[PDB]
Amino acid sequence: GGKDHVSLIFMGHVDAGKSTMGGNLLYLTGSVDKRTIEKYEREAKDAGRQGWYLSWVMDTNKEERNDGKTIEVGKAYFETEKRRYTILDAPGHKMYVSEMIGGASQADVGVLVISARKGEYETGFERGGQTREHALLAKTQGVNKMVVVVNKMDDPTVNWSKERYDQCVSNVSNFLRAIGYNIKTDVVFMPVSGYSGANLKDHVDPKECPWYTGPTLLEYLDTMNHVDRHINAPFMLPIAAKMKDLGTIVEGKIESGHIKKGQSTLLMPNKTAVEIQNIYNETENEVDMAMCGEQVKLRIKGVEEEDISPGFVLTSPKNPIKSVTKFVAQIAIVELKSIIAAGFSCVMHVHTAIEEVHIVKLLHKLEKGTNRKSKKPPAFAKKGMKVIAVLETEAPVCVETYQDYPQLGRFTLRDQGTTIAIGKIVKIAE
Amino acid sequence: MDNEVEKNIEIWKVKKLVQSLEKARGNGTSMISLVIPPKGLIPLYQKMLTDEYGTASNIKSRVNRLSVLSAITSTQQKLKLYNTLPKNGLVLYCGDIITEDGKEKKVTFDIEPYKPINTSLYLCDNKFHTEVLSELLQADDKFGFIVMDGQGTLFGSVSGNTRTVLHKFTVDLPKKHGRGGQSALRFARLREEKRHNYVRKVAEVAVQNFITNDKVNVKGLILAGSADFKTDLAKSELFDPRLACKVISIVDVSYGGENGFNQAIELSAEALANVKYVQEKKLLEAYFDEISQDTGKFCFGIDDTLKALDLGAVEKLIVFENLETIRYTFKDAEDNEVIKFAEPEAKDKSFAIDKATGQEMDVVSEEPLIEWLAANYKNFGATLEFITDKSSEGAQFVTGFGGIGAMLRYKVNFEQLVDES
Ligand SMILES: Nc1nc2c(ncn2[C@@H]2O[C@H](COP(=O)(O)OP(=O)(O)NP(=O)(O)O)[C@@H](O)[C@H]2O)c(=O)[nH]1
Repeated sequence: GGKDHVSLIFMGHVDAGKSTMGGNLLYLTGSVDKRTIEKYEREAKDAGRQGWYLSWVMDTNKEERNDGKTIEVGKAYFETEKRRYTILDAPGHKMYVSEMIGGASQADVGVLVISARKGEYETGFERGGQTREHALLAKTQGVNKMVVVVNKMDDPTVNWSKERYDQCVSNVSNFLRAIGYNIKTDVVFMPVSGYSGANLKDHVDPKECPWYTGPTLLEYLDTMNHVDRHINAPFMLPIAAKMKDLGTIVEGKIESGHIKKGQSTLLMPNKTAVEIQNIYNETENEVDMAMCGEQVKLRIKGVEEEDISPGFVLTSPKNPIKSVTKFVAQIAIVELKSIIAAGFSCVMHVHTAIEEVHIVKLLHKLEKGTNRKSKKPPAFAKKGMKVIAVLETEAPVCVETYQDYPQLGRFTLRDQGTTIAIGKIVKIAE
Repeated sequence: MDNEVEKNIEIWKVKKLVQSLEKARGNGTSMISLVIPPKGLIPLYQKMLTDEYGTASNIKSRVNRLSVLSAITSTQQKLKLYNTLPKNGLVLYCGDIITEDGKEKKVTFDIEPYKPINTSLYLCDNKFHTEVLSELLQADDKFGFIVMDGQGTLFGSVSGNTRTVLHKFTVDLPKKHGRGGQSALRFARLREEKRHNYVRKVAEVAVQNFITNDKVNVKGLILAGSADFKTDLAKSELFDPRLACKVISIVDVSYGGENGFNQAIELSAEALANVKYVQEKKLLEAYFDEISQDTGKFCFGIDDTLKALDLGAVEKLIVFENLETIRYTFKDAEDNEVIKFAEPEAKDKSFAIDKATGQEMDVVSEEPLIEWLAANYKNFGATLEFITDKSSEGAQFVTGFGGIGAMLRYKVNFEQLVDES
């Protein structure tokens, strides 16, 4: 709405019931207060599809979505007894993970969600969830800690026991230190079930409360801070979607700073501007102003449909940026079994954009022309020439140098699905 | 085994001949294609060529009459060398072109191929319609790409080493239940009507594309998307006829964005595309995969080739139809020196010229190395195949090298080199 109202993106494996859980957080904030959705929750709950553990009113909503991809229509949120929360809910094998990173807000805190159990630990120790690439995109700028919720802590055979939770905390906490991040002041955990609740209030008698003394999830988020009176830092707005009516409609979060009705907004990628005809907040709407951390549905007066696409960011003329086509980069490859040959197709992961990329040629290695061996990458000698490459993609993608800012300028590469490399764009070319 | 890719110099070769025949560019209206089917008789054609000569003789307009008599008299002159139509038929190409090297010599091709039946062509127009042997060894359109999504659809085609996308639209189906009152349920009904309108509009534009004139242009047709937006496409009333019948694969993709989409076509092949020329899968990929294994299993273009080919040690050879490498002969004495399609130094390797000795190092000529690899590979116990740069990997070959790469049988080591330490 105005400011202090989070940036949160769920991440987790697709199986993790993360959409059920993110729906239960959206599900009428004020707590219960719901003369229509109490009637919907009266059983409705599912066919075999998302399947059923109580958390639902939302699992049968995947059913009809047609489905297998996505349950929380790249959409939720709520408020608590502190602040408002956006939500944005990673993949059920969707793209809502793209939707965060370069899209809707740089989380002050993400969230990781994991589902400890027999057939879930197996697919959770593969570990290749909508955590993985899906926190790296997520980290081309910022998004971290995330807490971690340990879902599925009632169905399996746990029957409200007091075990497995710590065993998962150890394995998950070596999995967050990987790559090289920060400490553990920012890596608490919360047991949940999606099945029921727990994380918003401790007013359950669950069977965790006989042993668990600590704050709830929201209290371990609320250890950050607030602000006040909107209009604080620079204005930014990522597009989740576009369609048109009288004027174009766009949907998306606001990243920082302010939108009122009847301001100009600039879209740099296109090179156009518009007046916003209206703003919808995110909660109970009555014609009021918004804040980084709610969305806005907006109406757009005097621009075309084509002029904006999802994953772009709007700002004021004041604190803006720029971007171009193919490019040169200094990429650092890890240990992988495969070598990148000159031209090879990887998937890039800048931002919202995951796209196929040809690494056409190899211009220099440590200092030589050769295939991209460099398993542990730079010239070990003076200036770290990991490799210098040229990357080419299907359509011109909005990217800048890392030197102006490290966001748009960093990206990961992965061949199949093992992350071969990371780098920075050095220079722009047509 | 299938020789796939081995086939691809040969396919290519035909193709000049199809363009040069059809084109005959040379101006003048004196080009005769005569194809005579197996078991037809040769003088029924000789007598038609003589009845046309006698008519051609009435034109009496010196240039035009001389073209058509020169054209008929050339095909007639060749037809005499053949006794009968042989088994498999006769093809004959005759006509006066803008020949080069002021050496003249109208085109004269006369041969027996393998099996063009009942085609029986005699035309002297701009084009000979040689067809149905050309239909028979079809090569058409290939694989059909139809992409659902919740945001919008896509139609395209991957055809050999031709991928084409260029025909799409989008939808906002109604996903916004609306807010402000009303109801609950109402949206879900509005949702199922507007999704039915996409099941009509995607399937109809797919009928308006892929099934061209009274038959599907494409051999095969893949439905790709997510979350049963395609299963309600495939088992439907609106889609069916003759297209439901063709569907090879139903591929599940992620965020559906182009990578997912490609991986889609990819997994696909294997038993579909068919022929044995264009598609490769299982074979192409093996070539690339097997080199990956730091099993130095590559020849790829620019350093090791002829030598290894002379010395057994190659499973499958990967060459391109557009190769800018050849063989040259003439240099050094008491023996022979061989030149490869001369690069920045090969073209002017005149340096090898021992002026203070005589060693004449004059950059040979020009021979074609493409055709030789398609006529030898059994003696070496190896193989040979061909491809194109029509793609990411393709463009690597040109920049990294020229157009010739090999696939050592089993794990051999990257050929040592000075640069290597
Ligand atoms: N026992 C148990 N099962 C759960 C829980 N949450 C989800 N599941 C199961 O896991 C399946 C997948 O959950 P889901 O949240 O849709 O995964 P997702 O892929 O992250 N969702 P999305 O891709 O839409 O974000 C569901 O069909 C459900 O049966 C939970 O807390 N406990």
